[PDB]
Amino acid sequence: KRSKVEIIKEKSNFLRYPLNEELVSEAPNINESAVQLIKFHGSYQQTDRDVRGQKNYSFMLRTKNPCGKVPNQLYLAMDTLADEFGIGTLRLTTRQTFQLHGVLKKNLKTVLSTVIKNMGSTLGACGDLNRNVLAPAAPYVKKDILFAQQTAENIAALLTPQSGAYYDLWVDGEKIMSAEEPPEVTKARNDNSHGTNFPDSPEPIYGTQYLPRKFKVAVTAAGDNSVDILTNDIGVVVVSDDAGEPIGFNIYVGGGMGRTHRVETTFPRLADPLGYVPKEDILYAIKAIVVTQRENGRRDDRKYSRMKYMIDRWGIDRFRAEVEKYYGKKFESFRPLPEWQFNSYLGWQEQGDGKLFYGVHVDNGRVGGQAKKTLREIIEKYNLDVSITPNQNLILCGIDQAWREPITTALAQAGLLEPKDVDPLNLTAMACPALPLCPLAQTEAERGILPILKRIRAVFNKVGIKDSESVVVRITGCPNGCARPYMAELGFVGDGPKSYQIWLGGTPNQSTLAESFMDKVKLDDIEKVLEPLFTYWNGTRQEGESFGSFTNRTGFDKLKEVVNKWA
Amino acid sequence: ATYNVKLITPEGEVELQVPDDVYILDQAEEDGIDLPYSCRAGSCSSCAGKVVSGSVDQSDQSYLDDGQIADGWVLTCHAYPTSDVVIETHKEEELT
Ligand code: SRM
Ligand code: SF4
Ligand code: FES
Ligand SMILES: [Mg+2]
Repeated sequence: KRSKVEIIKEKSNFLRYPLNEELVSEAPNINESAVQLIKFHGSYQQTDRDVRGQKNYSFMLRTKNPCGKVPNQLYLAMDTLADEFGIGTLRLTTRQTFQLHGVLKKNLKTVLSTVIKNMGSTLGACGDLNRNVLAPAAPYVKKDILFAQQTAENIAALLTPQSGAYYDLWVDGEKIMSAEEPPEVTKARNDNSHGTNFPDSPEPIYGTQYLPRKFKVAVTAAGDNSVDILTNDIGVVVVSDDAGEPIGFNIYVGGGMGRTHRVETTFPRLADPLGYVPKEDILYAIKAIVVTQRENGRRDDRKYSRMKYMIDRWGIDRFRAEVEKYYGKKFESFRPLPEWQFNSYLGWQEQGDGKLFYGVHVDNGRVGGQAKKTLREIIEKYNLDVSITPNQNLILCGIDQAWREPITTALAQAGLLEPKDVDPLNLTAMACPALPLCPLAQTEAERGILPILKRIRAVFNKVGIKDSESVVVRITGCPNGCARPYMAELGFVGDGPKSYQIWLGGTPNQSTLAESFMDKVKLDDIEKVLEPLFTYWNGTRQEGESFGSFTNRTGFDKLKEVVNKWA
Repeated sequence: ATYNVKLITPEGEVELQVPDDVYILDQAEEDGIDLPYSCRAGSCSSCAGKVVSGSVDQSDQSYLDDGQIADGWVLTCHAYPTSDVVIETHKEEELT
């Protein structure tokens, strides 16, 4: 048995057909095969679910931006495009990319070619392909941060589709000028020393069938868990020498959030420590891992296709041994690492080269209205490059000291506040878009989170919890987990028209996996759960103990009893 | 408008009253009636039923093609009653 998508892939001539013919039909939508194919080119057909008894089709595009880095030229194009062809907003994402919603089919080619021609790409932003590769968003010049970022860029390059359907469709097979890929990447991509490649294929790594499902990699330096490393298919951590010189990488494998309500055979998972490789080996080890998934990940049932399942089934030792056959050597022992710390990168900070950066807090990544206009004026006036963070925030990079005051002023006039002036609950909150354009949403997330945050702060006040205190709150409209709610101290996961499943047990540094606490909590009822939990936390926590640590220490039995006993 | 919705389940006939702005699955569960589901976004066969009399608005759904809807199949998670309606539930296997 093979899923319908495997056949669509098989019969597409490397992602061209019938997308090619559907893109030029008079219909406002495209057919089912083309719907599936266009995801590979970084676009999703959507319909607006706020308008009922009538389908208004539109397309969302999603960029590829390894490390979240966005060149000034690309930022200006995306901003203009959102107003001219979209619905006036840009959406920063939990994988450091932009999404642009609301593009009519007739304008879709115009918009992707514009992106292509302004230093951007949407290739493999969706699809059964490697997704945006995460890295530390802060533009620090510190050696190992720089090295994390370069490594992420090489991995994205290594795993970029090579078939040419992309430029064929969107820029009519034009040559598009880009900076040359490091010889390291080309050489690793081409290596077939260990039977990893299809050397006669237009896709020497992906082959005809690409991967069984999406594949996600994050890269970081020891200690910095802004990337939420444990949720990824591969987590890669730079290991240095005492003098700060990178020597190698620790690798984790087999994380993922996706699950389905009532299908207990689906579940979120933390990535396991796999091993260590010397720095020159990294692209070889990464391919070895991707090829293991390519060759063994289930293609019969898409709910079980992620790499996390093959690792759950096989166990990490059998997984490692299989990967080593393609790497052609053995992993060294995983090297001890320091404790993880979450970093928002928000506020005014130093790059280390004399310039400043500023992290702009953006609720839910939604950039629109005056805030959008003000950010574009700043970014254009100062010719800034920018960086998108995995918490849906934006960093303004490369700022002269003398520009600090004028920028701070302009941002304040637009209501874009410095972290000291934002409720700490907002600073660490995320929600996925959900309704109205997500076809999978069961309830609101982005459009309901901010009244929920205010409700949580009201519970804190009522309990007598200080206003500098906080918990990580993440909300999704369905259990796919796009805002990583299974890592949250307090997750709400849509499970009915106005009800959420509550998850607890995540920690402030995203080092632990939350567990399902209660099902079908109605939106109206959330305080009946929260007030007793936060009363018990305030009354019994140890000094400075986070709500997530407290949760894991006290355990669900006592927590349900406190909640039960309130009602 | 609220309609009589008779559900033919492997266990019995249950009769419920559902508003024309409330998905059949959503109302059923709200009463205490256990029906199958997975995605609850009209994108699969989990909640599949058969319409045996009456009509529904299931235009939010996306899984079934036009032929299958013409044959009276329904995704109950994404279906609004538009009349009194009899539905045989737990028909995913039949489909499928
Ligand atoms: C925009 C974004 C959420 C956000 O607020 O930022 C997002 C939004 C969507 N996600 Fe996601 N996901 C986003 C990161 C995540 C993450 C987080 C991460 O990667 O760290 C996860 C959990 C990690 C994981 O994959 O397990 C995530 C798990 C999914 C899933 C479940 C995947 C699975 O294997 O089970 C789907 C559904 C699917 O692929 O079948 C999904 C699919 C979608 C779709 C495309 C719905 C669809 O399939 O048509 C989303 C569109 C909503 C809209 O209207 O714009 N999205 N998605 C984030 C986009 C990241 C990117 O640029 O690539
Ligand atoms: S978690 Fe579900 S509702 Fe939210 S964007 Fe992802 S697929 Fe849509
Ligand atoms: S539950 Fe997936 S279609 Fe209704
Ligand atoms: Mg944010």
